[PDB]
Amino acid sequence: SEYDRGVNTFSPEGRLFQVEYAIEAIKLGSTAIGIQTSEGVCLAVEKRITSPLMEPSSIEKIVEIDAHIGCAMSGLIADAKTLIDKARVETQNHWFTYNETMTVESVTQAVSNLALQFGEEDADPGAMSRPFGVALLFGGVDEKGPQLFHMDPSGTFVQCDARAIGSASEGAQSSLQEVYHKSMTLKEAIKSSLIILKQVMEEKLNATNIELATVQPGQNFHMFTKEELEEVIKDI
Amino acid sequence: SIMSYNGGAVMAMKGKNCVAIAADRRFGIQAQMVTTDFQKIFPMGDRLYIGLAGLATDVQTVAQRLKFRLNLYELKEGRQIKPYTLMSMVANLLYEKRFGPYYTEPVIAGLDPKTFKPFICSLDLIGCPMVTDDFVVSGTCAEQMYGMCESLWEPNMDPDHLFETISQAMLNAVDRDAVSGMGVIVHIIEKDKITTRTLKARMD
Amino acid sequence: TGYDLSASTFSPDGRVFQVEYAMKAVENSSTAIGIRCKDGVVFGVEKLVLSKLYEEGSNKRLFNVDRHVGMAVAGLLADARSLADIAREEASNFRSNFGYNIPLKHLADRVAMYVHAYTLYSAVRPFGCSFMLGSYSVNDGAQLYMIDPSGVSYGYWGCAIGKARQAAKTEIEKLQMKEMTCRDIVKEVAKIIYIVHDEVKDKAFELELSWVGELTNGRHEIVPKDIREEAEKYAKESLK
Amino acid sequence: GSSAGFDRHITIFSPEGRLYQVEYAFKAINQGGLTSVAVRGKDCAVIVTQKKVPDKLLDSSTVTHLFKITENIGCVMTGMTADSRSQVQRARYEAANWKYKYGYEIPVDMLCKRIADISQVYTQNAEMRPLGCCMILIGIDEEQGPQVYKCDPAGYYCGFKATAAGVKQTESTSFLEKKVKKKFDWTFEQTVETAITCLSTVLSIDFKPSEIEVGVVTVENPKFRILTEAEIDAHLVALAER
Amino acid sequence: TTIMAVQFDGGVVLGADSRTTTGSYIANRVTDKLTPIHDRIFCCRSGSAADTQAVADAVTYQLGFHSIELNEPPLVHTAASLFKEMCYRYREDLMAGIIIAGWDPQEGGQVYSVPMGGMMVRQSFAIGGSGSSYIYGYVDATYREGMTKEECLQFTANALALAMERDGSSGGVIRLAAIAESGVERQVLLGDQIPKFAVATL
Amino acid sequence: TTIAGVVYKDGIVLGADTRATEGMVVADKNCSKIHFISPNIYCCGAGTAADTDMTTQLISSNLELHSLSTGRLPRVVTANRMLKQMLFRYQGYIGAALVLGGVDVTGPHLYSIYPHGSTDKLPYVTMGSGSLAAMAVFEDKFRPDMEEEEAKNLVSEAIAAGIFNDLGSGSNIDLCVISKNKLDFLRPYTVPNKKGTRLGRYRCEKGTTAVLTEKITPLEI
Amino acid sequence: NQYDNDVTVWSPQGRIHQIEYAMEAVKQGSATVGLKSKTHAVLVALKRAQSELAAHQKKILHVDNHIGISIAGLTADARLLCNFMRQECLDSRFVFDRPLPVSRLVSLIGSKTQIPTQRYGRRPYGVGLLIAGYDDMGPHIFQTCPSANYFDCRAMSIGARSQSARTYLERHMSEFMECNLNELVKHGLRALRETLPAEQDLTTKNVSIGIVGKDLEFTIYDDDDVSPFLEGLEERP
Amino acid sequence: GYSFSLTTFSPSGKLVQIEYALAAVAGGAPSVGIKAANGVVLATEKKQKSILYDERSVHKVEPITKHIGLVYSGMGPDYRVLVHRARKLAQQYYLVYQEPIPTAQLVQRVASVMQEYTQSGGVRPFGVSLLICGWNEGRPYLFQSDPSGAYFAWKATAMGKNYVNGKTFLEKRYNEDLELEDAIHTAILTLKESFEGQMTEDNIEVGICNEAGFRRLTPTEVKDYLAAIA
Ligand SMILES: *C(=O)[C@]1([C@@H](O)[C@@H]2C=CCCC2)NC(=O)[C@@H]2CCO[C@@]21C
Ligand SMILES: *C(=O)[C@]1([C@@H](O)[C@@H]2C=CCCC2)NC(=O)[C@@H]2CCO[C@@]21C
Repeated sequence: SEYDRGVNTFSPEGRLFQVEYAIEAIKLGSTAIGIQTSEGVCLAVEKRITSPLMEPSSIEKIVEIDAHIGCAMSGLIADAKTLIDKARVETQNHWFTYNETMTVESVTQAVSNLALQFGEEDADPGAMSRPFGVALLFGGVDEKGPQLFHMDPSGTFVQCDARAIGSASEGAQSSLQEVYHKSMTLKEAIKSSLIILKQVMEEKLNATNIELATVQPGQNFHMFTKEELEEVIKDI
Repeated sequence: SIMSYNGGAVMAMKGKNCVAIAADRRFGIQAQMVTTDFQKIFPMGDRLYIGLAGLATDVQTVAQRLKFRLNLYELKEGRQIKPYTLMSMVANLLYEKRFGPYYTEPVIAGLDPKTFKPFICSLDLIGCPMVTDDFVVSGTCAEQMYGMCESLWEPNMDPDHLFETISQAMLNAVDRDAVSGMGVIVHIIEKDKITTRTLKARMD
Repeated sequence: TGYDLSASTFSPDGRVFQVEYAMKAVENSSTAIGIRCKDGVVFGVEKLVLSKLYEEGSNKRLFNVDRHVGMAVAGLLADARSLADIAREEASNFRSNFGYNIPLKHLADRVAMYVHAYTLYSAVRPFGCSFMLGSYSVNDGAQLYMIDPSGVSYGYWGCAIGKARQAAKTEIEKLQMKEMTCRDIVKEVAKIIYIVHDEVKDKAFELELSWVGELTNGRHEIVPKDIREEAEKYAKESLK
Repeated sequence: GSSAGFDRHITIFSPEGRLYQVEYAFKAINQGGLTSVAVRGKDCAVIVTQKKVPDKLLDSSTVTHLFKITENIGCVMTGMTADSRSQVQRARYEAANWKYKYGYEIPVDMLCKRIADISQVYTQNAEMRPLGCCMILIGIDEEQGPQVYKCDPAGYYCGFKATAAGVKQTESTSFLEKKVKKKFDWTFEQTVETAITCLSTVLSIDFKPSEIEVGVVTVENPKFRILTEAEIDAHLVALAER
Repeated sequence: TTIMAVQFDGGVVLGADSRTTTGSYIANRVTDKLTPIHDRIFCCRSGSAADTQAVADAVTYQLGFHSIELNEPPLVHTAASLFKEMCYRYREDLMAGIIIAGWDPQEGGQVYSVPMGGMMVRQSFAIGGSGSSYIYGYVDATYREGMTKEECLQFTANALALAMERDGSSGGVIRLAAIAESGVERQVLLGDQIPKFAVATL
Repeated sequence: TTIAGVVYKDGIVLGADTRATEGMVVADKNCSKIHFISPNIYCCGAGTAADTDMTTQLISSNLELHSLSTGRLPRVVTANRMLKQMLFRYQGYIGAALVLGGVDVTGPHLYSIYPHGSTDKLPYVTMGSGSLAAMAVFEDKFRPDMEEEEAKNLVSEAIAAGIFNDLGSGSNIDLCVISKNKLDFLRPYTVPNKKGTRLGRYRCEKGTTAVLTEKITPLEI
Repeated sequence: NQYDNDVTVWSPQGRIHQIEYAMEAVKQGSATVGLKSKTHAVLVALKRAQSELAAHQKKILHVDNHIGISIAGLTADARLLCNFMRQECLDSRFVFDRPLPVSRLVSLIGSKTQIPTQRYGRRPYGVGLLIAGYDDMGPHIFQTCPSANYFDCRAMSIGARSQSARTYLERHMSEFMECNLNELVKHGLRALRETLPAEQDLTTKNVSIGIVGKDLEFTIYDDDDVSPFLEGLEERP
Repeated sequence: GYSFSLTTFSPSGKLVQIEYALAAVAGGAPSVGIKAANGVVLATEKKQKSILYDERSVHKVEPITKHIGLVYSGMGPDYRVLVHRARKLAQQYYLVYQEPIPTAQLVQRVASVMQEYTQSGGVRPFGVSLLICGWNEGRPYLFQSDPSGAYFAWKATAMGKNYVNGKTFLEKRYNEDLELEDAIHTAILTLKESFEGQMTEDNIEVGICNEAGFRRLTPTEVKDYLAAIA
């Protein structure tokens, strides 16, 4: 049966069942890769296009949180829209109150506070019934430099140097282990991430089935156009 | 006074097996006349009528809410409402707004739907019912109507004499009030017919 | 069959098994004792130390509910603390409304009703604690009441709660406590505590003592250290 | 005795139209092992209950099932002790509120009706259980005389000439039926004698003044009274010299 | 209105006038301003008739419930505290000056004053109302310690009569109550029972 | 308005006038100011007519509910408590001044209830604008334990004093006699005022009124 | 099992299985040690994350100028409790202009944590806490369990394989009261080293320190700041 | 409280809790109602278990207004709840319309109350059926309301134990030109058809509605009628 247990039930091993099941939902999504360098943050994701009749330009796996912060998402993409709206509202409220930009860590923390706010009773109307089935990669530039953060449905957020999320995370993570060093340039990071994404994708990597974005000091959030993408793809 | 903002006069009179209800026709904002065909007498049944005097917005509001309640009553009960029951319903509606009053005073005139006995009553600002065997008046020219009705009314009048009496009373009373007039309409309610007449009046 | 999963369910023979399981929770706890004499009340707790890393005064099982009222608990300590807060709030409200210190019988009745409210519904769980309330005043004298997880409150001359309650009661019945003084009662309480303790299963323990009477001017307090150590000496001598 | 669903776990109907949880609540009254008898007379009403103090460490004053609802209404509770205390508190509140709202003392029958109305809600709503207690009320009504009323966990309430509650209710009912059929308009002494004799006979115990509690109400003194040990001993020595 | 309470060894004596006024018209001329709150506890009400009646009824309800739950006779201080709580909480809405007098086994006979605003003070004698102003010097000159019940009754009657002579809002009959352990005794003084004081004539 | 009430040896006599005014004009000449509460309790009302009407109806319904529940005859103190608690709740914004008279198992009871929630239990009471004129008659001629006819004459005299000396009171005199054995609701009891005879016939003849439009609708029976 | 899914259900043995399952969450987490001298209080935390790129997760949090906490178990519950504690201390400063005593804060935490264990459809807080504080009564180390029970400790370790650390601490606890700051911190570091598998060692990356004392606000030493303390630490046996 | 329904639909399309409530109704004490030309008679059996029961305490025949009366079969506490609801509803109607409520209107409102408990959260249906008598517009009315919330208009009917046999008896003995005394005799005969023991004036309860109103018969009157029947 499905309703023997409540949503806030612990396992005999000490884990919330619903969170574990949502983390398993994370494994069914597309592969996103994030690399942090002293020159900025690179985010690359794969569009999982099922039909030739689908227009790939309506698949938004990378969004702009603010001019200095972008997000890459994996899993149940419809669930991610609430978190992203919260993040955008938080950054704009911070600008309104303090006349400055938010740090990436604060945005990640604000979004992570929503993650375990689910239940059935003793909760206000309009509360959530289940966890979120999304993993998020936040990339931005603040006074501490280029920052990359990872968030999973449990509410845990960490800071990472290089990170892969999605279905092919384990192999992609091993490859990132092999290729990451602290002195990488952003061009090298972009090339390395595209090499790994090509390795893990079940399709053939062309300029319409992937997304790439960068955040650099001084330059805003940039989504690569098709022409720049082809320029990078030529080397691979 | 907020009652005198739009003016208006309604009167009901009792006969022998008949009732009569008369009203003025002016709609105006204080001293300016806007229209001369404003409805102040509404049918609440085949032989039952209600006349409303006072603020025109409350007149229309009260008529529409009363029809709401009456229609629901007649659907649930499968009967036609008796005049006394309608009096109680109107009193309840008006007293629900005791501290935010509707600025209207109603008169009810009708015949009992089974025994065909005349009924007339009046209600004040908040719903104290007044049942009379002679006549009831309401509006800005109430004193004038009282004088005319006390002088002219006789018991056991046939429909024609009742029409003459109520017509004379209304005409001569509204001729002495500035914010009332511009025509008079009379309804004579009998067992077998309703007769509606418009009177030749002063339009100044 | 699932006749024992809710507090809003009777069994075919007329029992609420959830309250009985809460009582089982109380029976696993270490023993607390209360003895009443004409001039006061004395409370003694066997407090097991589960590690040497714990400070002296950790996991107190004796509380001050009002300046004249003291509380000795057994069972689940978190439930006991929440109940202590409920009792404190009851006493405060009584003083703010009626203007004097709450009588102990009234306080016990109010707290017992609050405890009973948790034995009726599926939405809440019964309390896993039992406790004793003790007080002294000139008008009312010395009072000792006990409350169990079902909500029953009774007045006692000597009471014991926890794992070794029966043996402790046997020992308490050997005292003519009505014509004793609070000083003698402290030594007898310590002696009984040392008798009922099982060194083989339970390793080590502290003795927690408190009292309320005319000796303390109707104020509930911890027994002074010298009296406590003298009583412990008497108890250890008696065990040979 | 069929079942379908959760009809033995919550207060819903069984295929035969029964409520099993109410019947189990009736079973709960017998847990406690006590018996009470109430008898009505010409000018008096008497309640006699069994008093058991297993511990000599118990303060005997606090072990009581006789309670005072108002100055003129008294009750004896049978069954689960905490539930009984809850119902006593509810009854006291209702009587006080009646006096505040209507300006005169509550009749006994109306108080029993209010308590039984409260009990009915527990048999219709599924999230709460019934209370495992029975309530017997005695009073004097200045138009009808002595009044003895009883309410049970099902929501039934009734007025009686004599009644019993507890473990030995059926035997006590038989004894009292025989006594009432041979009708003597009972004096105060005869009423107390009848109650004490019923309890003794059905329990097979010769009572000591400390083993019973007696509570009386009379037309001459309408206030609810609890008898001291000396008065009970007077009645017992009179019963023995018979 | 004129209300008074005096404490003697073993009890209290309360006294009041019997006039209700709506302006300059006497609506009730035999009113009872002494209210039994409990068996041995009474209140004298001053101010708004409706407000004082409502407060007295609420306190009677609360005190009866309290006494049933505790199985004890109530204390006079408890009744004064309930009055103080209600009068302080609704001080913006209520016009009520109360005197609470009574006997309890623990403290004996007690007199408490709850003026408008909701303060509570224990006094050996208390006076209140609009006529109380005219007898302040008389009670200060005549009060002595260790009076008996009969002397207290005479003293209260004299003061109330003096107040009723000079105040247009006080008059009628004098209502007296003596509260002790043995119970309550109530008296009415009317006509020639009311003490007379000679009027100056030229 | 003049309303009055006395206690006599066997019960209650209540009296009232029958005039209702809107300002200084007479609106109703046959108003009934004695309201039914229970078969043994009646009420005389003064003040705001709608407030009096609605308050008495509400309390009458509540008392009927109470009597159905208890199976006993209602008591006047219950009505008194209900009315004064309701009126105190509204802080004097319900303008009802009431005389409450009944006979219960404890005897004849008469109360005066004021719009702010104040109550007085008295052997004779008057309320209204003509209250002082009635109270003069009561203070001059009242004796305790009167017979029914003496009490009826006294209440009639007090209402008449209100009628002839107050501008807000007039018309007829209504009475209600309540004992344990009977109830007498006497409308009208005396008629002190009548309308003079008319001396002229104001030509009422057909065709005097000029008509512009006419519509006749036949109704089916 | 019908007794192990709800926090409102008692077992026939007199236990609540959900609370024990919640304590398992603390047992799974990374290990932390806490100890106090007569003047200072030290929290040593073993930071770790999933991978080497993933920076070691934050275990020591700042609550107030006189209070800090270490975490074991569910991090989101830990942040909920941290925010509650911060607000309570701020309210105390707003109303009374003084710091909140540490024992009263632990009492408030225990009150907060007990409520969910009595209500249907709620869960315990799957977090174990170690609180270091300084107030007018000296330095304090407190332990908080998911069962809503709290303890006042001389020293304490919680987390995975923390029994070995507790053994080490019991052996050496008589010294702690008379130590200076560096000696106390080194004692804590040795105890924390007792939990690592025999190959692993203590580096500047996986160790966080938190210190409070008579004249020092709560400080978190991470990275290069911990090099002064890791110096002069003998190799494991 | 529970926010979900305890009465749901079965695969065959039945609301089985309502059927089990009807089973509770069919086990209760017999009730009879007859509509005469000049009145209505409601009769019930109150056979107490013991002589210790005081017969004047609880009544199964109750007045709702001056002209409306009630009787029941099933579970008594639920009957008391419904009686309180009906009296309140009649008082609300009187407060609004200044008229005593018609019998059909009362039946419809009470049946709405009974329907609410077949669909609301956390409750069971009422285990009682009701017979309602009234006099409106110079005409007598008799109605039956069942646990589901459905109401029927009857000339004569029976409820409770052996109600099918009572129905056949009433079919054979009913007539349009019955006057109230004949109707009372017929109702007592219907009750006798299913009675154990001797019928006395204290183990049956009768109430009548005529132009004067609804009233409950005193034991003396019932003794007179029982002497006439025997
Ligand atoms: C007295 O203060 C007074 C009384 O009417 C009133 C009567 C009932 C008991 C409380 C006191 N209150 C008043 O408002 C008038 C004016 C002055 O004194 C009054 C007579
Ligand atoms: C009497 O007080 C009076 C009447 O309208 C009276 C009020 C209550 C019952 C119905 C009729 N109330 C008034 O406002 C006028 C002014 C003086 O007396 C009135 C006629």
